[PDB]
Amino acid sequence: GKLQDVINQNAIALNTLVKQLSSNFGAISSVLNDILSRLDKVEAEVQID
Amino acid sequence: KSFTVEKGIYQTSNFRVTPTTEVVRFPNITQLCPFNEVFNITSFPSVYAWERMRITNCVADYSVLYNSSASFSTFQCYGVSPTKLNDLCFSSVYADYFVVKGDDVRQIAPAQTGVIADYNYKLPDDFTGCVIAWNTNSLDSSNEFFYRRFRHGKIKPYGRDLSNVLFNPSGGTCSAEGLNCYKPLASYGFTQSSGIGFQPYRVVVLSFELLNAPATVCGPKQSTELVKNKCVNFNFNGLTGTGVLTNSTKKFQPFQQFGRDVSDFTDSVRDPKTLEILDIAPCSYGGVSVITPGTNASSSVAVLYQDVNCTDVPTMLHADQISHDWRVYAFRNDGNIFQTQAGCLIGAAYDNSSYECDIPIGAGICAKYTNVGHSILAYTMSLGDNQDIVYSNNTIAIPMNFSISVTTEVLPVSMTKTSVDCNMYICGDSTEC
Amino acid sequence: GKLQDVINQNAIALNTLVKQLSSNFGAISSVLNDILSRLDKVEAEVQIDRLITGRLQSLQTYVTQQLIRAAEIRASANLAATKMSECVLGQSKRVDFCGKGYHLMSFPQAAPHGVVFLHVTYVPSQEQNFTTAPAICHEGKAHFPREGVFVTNGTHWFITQRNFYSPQPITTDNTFVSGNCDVVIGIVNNTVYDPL
Amino acid sequence: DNQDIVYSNNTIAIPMNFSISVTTEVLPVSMTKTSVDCNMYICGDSTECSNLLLQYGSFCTQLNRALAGIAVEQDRNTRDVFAQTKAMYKTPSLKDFGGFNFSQILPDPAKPSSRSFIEDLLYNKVTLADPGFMKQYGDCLGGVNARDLICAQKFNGLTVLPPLLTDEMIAAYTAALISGTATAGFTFGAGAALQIPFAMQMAYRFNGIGVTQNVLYENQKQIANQFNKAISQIQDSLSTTTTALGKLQDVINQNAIALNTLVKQLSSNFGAISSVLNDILSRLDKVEAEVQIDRLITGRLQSLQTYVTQQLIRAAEIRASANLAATKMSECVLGQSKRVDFCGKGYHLMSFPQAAPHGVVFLHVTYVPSQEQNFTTAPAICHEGKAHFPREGVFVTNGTHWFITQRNFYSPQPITTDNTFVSGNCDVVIGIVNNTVYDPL
Amino acid sequence: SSIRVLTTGHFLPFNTNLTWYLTLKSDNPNINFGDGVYFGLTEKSNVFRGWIFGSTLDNTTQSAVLFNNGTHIVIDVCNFNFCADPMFAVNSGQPYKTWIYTSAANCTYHRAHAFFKHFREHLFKNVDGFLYVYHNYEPIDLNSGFPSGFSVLKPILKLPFGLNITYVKAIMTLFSSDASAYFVGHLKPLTMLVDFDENGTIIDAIDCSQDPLSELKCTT
Ligand SMILES: *[C@@H]1O[C@H](CO)[C@@H](O[C@@H]2O[C@H](CO)[C@@H](O[C@@H]3O[C@H](CO)[C@@H](O)[C@H](O[C@H]4O[C@H](CO)[C@@H](O)[C@H](O)[C@@H]4O)[C@@H]3O)[C@H](O)[C@H]2NC(C)=O)[C@H](O)[C@H]1NC(C)=O
Ligand SMILES: *[C@@H]1O[C@H](CO)[C@@H](O[C@@H]2O[C@H](CO)[C@@H](O)[C@H](O)[C@H]2NC(C)=O)[C@H](O)[C@H]1NC(C)=O
Ligand SMILES: *[C@@H]1O[C@H](CO)[C@@H](O[C@@H]2O[C@H](CO)[C@@H](O)[C@H](O)[C@H]2NC(C)=O)[C@H](O)[C@H]1NC(C)=O
Ligand SMILES: CCCCC/C=C\C/C=C/CCCCCCCC(=O)O
Ligand SMILES: *[C@@H]1O[C@H](CO)[C@@H](O)[C@H](O)[C@H]1NC(C)=O
Ligand SMILES: *[C@@H]1O[C@H](CO)[C@@H](O)[C@H](O)[C@H]1NC(C)=O
Ligand SMILES: *[C@@H]1O[C@H](CO)[C@@H](O)[C@H](O)[C@H]1NC(C)=O
Ligand SMILES: *[C@@H]1O[C@H](CO)[C@@H](O)[C@H](O)[C@H]1NC(C)=O
Ligand SMILES: *[C@@H]1O[C@H](CO)[C@@H](O)[C@H](O)[C@H]1NC(C)=O
Ligand SMILES: *[C@@H]1O[C@H](CO)[C@@H](O)[C@H](O)[C@H]1NC(C)=O
Ligand SMILES: *[C@@H]1O[C@H](CO)[C@@H](O)[C@H](O)[C@H]1NC(C)=O
Ligand SMILES: *[C@@H]1O[C@H](CO)[C@@H](O)[C@H](O)[C@H]1NC(C)=O
Ligand SMILES: *[C@@H]1O[C@H](CO)[C@@H](O)[C@H](O)[C@H]1NC(C)=O
Ligand SMILES: *[C@@H]1O[C@H](CO)[C@@H](O)[C@H](O)[C@H]1NC(C)=O
Ligand SMILES: *[C@@H]1O[C@H](CO)[C@@H](O)[C@H](O)[C@H]1NC(C)=O
Repeated sequence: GKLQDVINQNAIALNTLVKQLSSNFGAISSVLNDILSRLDKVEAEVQID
Repeated sequence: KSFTVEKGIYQTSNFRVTPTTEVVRFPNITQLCPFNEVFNITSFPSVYAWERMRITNCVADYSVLYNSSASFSTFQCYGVSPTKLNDLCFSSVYADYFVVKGDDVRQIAPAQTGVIADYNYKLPDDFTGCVIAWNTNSLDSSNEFFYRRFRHGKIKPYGRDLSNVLFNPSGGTCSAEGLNCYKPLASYGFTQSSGIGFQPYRVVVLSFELLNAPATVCGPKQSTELVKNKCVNFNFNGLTGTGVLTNSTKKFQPFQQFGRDVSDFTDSVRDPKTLEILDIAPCSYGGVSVITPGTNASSSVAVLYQDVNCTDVPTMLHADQISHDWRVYAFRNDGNIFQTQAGCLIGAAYDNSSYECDIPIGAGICAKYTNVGHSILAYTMSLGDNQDIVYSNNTIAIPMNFSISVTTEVLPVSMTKTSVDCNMYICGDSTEC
Repeated sequence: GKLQDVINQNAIALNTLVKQLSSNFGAISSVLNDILSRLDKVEAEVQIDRLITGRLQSLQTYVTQQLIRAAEIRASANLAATKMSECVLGQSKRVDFCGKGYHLMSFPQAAPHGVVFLHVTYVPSQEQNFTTAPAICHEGKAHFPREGVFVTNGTHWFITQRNFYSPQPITTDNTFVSGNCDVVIGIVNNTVYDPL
Repeated sequence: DNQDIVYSNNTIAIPMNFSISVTTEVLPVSMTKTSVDCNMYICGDSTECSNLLLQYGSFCTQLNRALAGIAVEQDRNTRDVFAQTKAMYKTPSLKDFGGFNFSQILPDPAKPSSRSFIEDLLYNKVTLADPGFMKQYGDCLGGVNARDLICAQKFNGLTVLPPLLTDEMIAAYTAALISGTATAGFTFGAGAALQIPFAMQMAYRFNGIGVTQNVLYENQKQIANQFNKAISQIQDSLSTTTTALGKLQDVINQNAIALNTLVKQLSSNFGAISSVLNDILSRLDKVEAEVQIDRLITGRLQSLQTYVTQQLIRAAEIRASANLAATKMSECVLGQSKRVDFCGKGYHLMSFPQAAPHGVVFLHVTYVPSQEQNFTTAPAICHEGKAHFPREGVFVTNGTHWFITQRNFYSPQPITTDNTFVSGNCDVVIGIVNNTVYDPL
Repeated sequence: SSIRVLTTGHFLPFNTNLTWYLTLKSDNPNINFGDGVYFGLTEKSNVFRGWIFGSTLDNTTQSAVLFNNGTHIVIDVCNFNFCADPMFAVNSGQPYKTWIYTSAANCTYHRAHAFFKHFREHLFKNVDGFLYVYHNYEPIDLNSGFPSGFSVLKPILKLPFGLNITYVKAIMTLFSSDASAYFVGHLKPLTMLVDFDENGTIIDAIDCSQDPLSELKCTT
């Protein structure tokens, strides 16, 4: 169980890392394309930051 | 954050302050800036043929505009506050002036659309400056003013075109006025009593660069005589801060004014009112630690400073700007001030005897509260007791008795288990969050 | 002090998690109901998000410190387990592993979040000096002790253990013969009893 | 490298000689203790930043508590490792104990540096990043020390605290350990000190391996010369190699680059218009400046928290290494161990500790046999109906006679009524040979 | 001073290809203006001087000229009527007539100053309604194709006109009673890494994305 446990943990951490890209963090969207396609430079810099 | 401390040695966080004198250094400029030449020239160009002028060797004292008869309907500044225009210095200043329709005053702004913003006059998205406008219906209503109406593209954020070729809506040049061939320049209809969105307005646009180059135009601030070798709050061309100023040996090219280190802190500067390079350093330095024998036992403390030499302390421990309770700790009349390998201990007496450590100070020095009335006593740690044993090559020691001993050893095993609810901590009785 | 320390930090961190609920984190208030009582949906959804991120960071710091402390407690528990295995259910020859002297016994007692070992050990005392020899030869052959040392009475020679004093006569046993007594430094001349 | 050994099923290999080897093992013990002031890092010469950090000072108290705990543990580790003696035994005037030269691991009465020569060689091979703990304010503004790493480190509120025990105290501890080991054996590690001659002590150490007392007493000069040659050889190897002390230098380098990264991470904007607090306040009003300063405050607090977390993890690893070093010092310097490869590679006899910066160096003295030779062996020998078995060792043959000998050394002895015991009749064990047994008449 | 920073902008890529143009004693094409151009020229008799900026290079669109007269640097943005070849005529070692344009009116700018043995470098950039000019100077050998090495350019002047600049041209000189060459590059958006000495001088620079070693040094 120990070796399978560390394999499962190493898989679960990497799967959790890629699932956290869908958060907005207080911005308009989690995608950088529509933020640049809908806003000017000044506000898009704030959202991207 | 407590009213009763325990026995030990702690670290402090410099609650004192330095209310030193101020210095102000501004360039030697006395000519008043031509506010009248710009705002009272009675000849402004069309928006499509706007012109630009430079401003140098100026003093930007706009309060003289209160002495005139000019009232501005729009005065909006971008990237800077209007209340800070009297304290700053600007490096390069350009003024663009023209005449606009009156309903297109809103189009003179970053990130705008319309006829003027697309074909006549544009501004960059990251624009720093101010836009001023006012109504001139009694002056410009009997003159010809034009604007570009047709174009095959959008102009650059700072660009103009004075071409007067014939416009064909799909293709090249028609070269014959008529069907599908129009003049791109349209004329404003400026008649008396036409409305309020059709009356001419005069617009001026100023552009600044802040704190990145030597400055030629500054506000009306009176300078101060320069001092050295003391930490002061300064003002060099609009750059504030606090610290000591010293001579420096770096000479750089005359297009550079400031100097930044790795942490982007201003370390080297040039000077106005003279030409000389200077180094700025903060005047907060050194580690301060305090030693107390508890609170109910006594209220006296001993303070040691990690990085001072305890023969010339008060250069870094200037007692003039602080209370007498720190004057009694900066210098001591009797022998309660001495230098250890960890620094300079003040308020404790030294002893030549060695005991076990009670309060660790550092570098083999400890301290304790003793009866020798009561005072803080510092001493050198003792590793143990000597035994001066000798070596004999024909003699052995053998025990003749024995004893049975019981010893204790305590080890932790587990700790408390805690569950945390995500909501009811970040939120709670709030469905909006 | 270790178990009290374990209780004290676990209380202190949990109490510190409640003090950090009174921070604005760049918002106009730390109370969530005052934000929505004065602002519209926009400009309050902006200010709620910074509070949410700050409280999430405050939780994450506590979780990380709990993980590190749990690792230290796991190491201490492993040491306690191997000590219980090696010293309660047996006798140890490892020096200063259970007690101070020569290990004899150990007894465990429970404690809140801990264990307490009572180690029963043997210690020698009442020292005495004796003149010793590396070997004793009587014929040309040299004799060496199988164990112990060759100490003297002042007039006689005996053999005894190192950790206790119990003199015995030098006989054919407790002794082995190898070589001649002509190259060993410190050879003394004394007789040896022979059971006839 | 391949060896290709073979199974013989009837022959055994017994060493004819032996050699003395001295090895080296290096463990870190402690790391540097630092203290961080939130002011002069997140703020500094700025009252508004302090008034905005007054609501964040609880995190600062948390970070200071963590760093203070780390420093306390670091001061505890070296006392746990080194302070093992009950008394400070004086160094004997004679450094020779039966041909064994102890002069290269003990301080000399000429008083050059009050520490050992090998201990002196352990220093000046790794380099401290900061030569001395005293850095005055005049030294930071003399015009020559411009753009210095430690001076720019100090201006941001990051200081380094000195250890409680100086290097001379650690050297005195190690000298007391060595001088108590030689003149009193390992008996002073449990109870009072019992004096014993060094040759008899070495006979005791050889008896704990499986070799009789005599082997030293006919070969004392060879053992002493091998010990001296090994000491000179490891001195030469330590002098002419600069890659064997990598752990302590690694610790120093990691601490230095962590502090340098913390210093140089002050140039980020964190979504504000600038990274300098003075230029924002001189061109913006109060409302926008409060937000743009709070962004920088949050970013710098995060960058401090990351450093504190890394320091905690490194402190845990250093604590584990210090526990291993303390256990090894207790089990191998104040005694003789029988766990294989715990102290050295061969059979452990002695160990001597030497003080190193932020660590300790052990010189393990081991026993290794050599000069192998094949011998035909038998499980048992019977002459009457009864069958005899060896009490210890094995049975080997000259080719004409049969003897009994130890496994670790070739010492042939006649098969008498002693050193053997009888159980059963010789009709069940495979390989029983017939040979006479000497009987004392 | 004494720091290693990296910046992103429009730079000439390392080990890139220039274009060889020669003045024949027996050319001035309309070179495109992209994100910026680099001009490097080798001369001995001060033959090459001057540039022409614009989009159509006719009298329907404004154009900019910046040249040397042998005693003055005349720069003025006017509506020019450029003929087939902008030229410069010198008789017996002294100037006597300049042939660079025919007519010019509606003109909104004017400025003037008082002024293979050598190598001259000039870099032009046009952002935000400005024209940036950078200059460097070093003497080179008697005969070489392109002087290899490393040099850092310094700004001289910053010209405030808002013009549609898409083409550049060159002004030559012929003797009316020798040969030279100039090389033209093209700026590209790249990432560079630089280091400074204890003084304020740039000593070395690495162009990332050129080869794997410089990419490794960019990462490290
Ligand atoms: C600076 O000056 C340059 C040089 O004159 C100029 O570039 C020119 O831009 C125009 C306008 O985009 C280009 O003309 C185009 O050419 C082809 C046909 O030859 C077509 O793609 C275009 O036809 C369009 O016409 C209408 C435009 O709205 C549409 O209704 C129609 O459907 C077509 O899309 C167009 O005529 C010309 O080719 C370039 N010239 C060069 C040499 O590149 C540039 O625009 C000027 N810069 C600024 C900022 O004004
Ligand atoms: C404000 O404007 C008035 C005029 O409106 C200025 O008064 C003139 O000052 C000049 C210079 O000294 C005198 O020669 C004139 O006689 C004044 N009067 C007029 C009607 O021109 C005045 O100086 C301005 N400034 C201030 C600070 O009041
Ligand atoms: C122990 O070893 C040393 C080193 O090989 C021997 O040599 C001495 O080295 C020290 C170094 O400081 C000198 O001061 C001595 O003068 C050297 N002695 C001789 C005789 O050359 C040293 O002799 C050895 N000690 C013994 C007791 O044999
Ligand atoms: C009838 C609307 C059909 C849908 C149109 C929707 C989106 C496309 C653009 C909309 C903006 C409205 C026109 C703005 C014109 C600005 C003119 C000026 O500033 O003077
Ligand atoms: C311009 O100057 C004239 C002459 O002094 C004055 O009458 C007029 O009011 C001025 N105009 C403004 C807008 O100040
Ligand atoms: C302590 O010893 C030092 C060194 O000899 C001496 O100067 C000092 O006077 C001593 N102090 C006392 C109180 O005896
Ligand atoms: C050993 O110590 C015990 C306890 O004090 C004492 O009664 C006894 O007499 C001692 N024995 C000898 C032999 O000295
Ligand atoms: C030791 O010597 C003394 C003095 O001669 C003698 O009386 C005694 O019997 C001897 N033996 C023992 C065991 O004490
Ligand atoms: C016994 O040994 C001593 C000491 O070496 C020696 O003087 C003496 O002659 C020896 N006795 C005999 C009988 O060999
Ligand atoms: C053991 O090795 C030593 C050192 O080389 C040598 O002098 C000695 O003769 C060897 N002994 C035997 C028995 O081979
Ligand atoms: C052992 O074998 C050798 C020959 O290798 C022989 O000379 C000798 O007598 C045998 N016996 C003994 C007891 O050494
Ligand atoms: C002992 O065994 C050997 C080997 O087989 C054999 O030669 C011999 O005869 C045996 N002796 C007796 C008495 O059986
Ligand atoms: C503009 O250039 C054209 C083409 O050469 C020419 O016919 C025309 O006269 C010029 N116009 C002016 C005003 O110079
Ligand atoms: C342009 O030049 C022409 C010819 O000299 C002149 O008639 C006209 O007024 C000028 N236009 C402008 C806007 O300067
Ligand atoms: C830096 O400037 C100094 C002072 O002008 C000069 O001597 C030196 O050559 C320059 N370069 C270096 C590398 O020090």
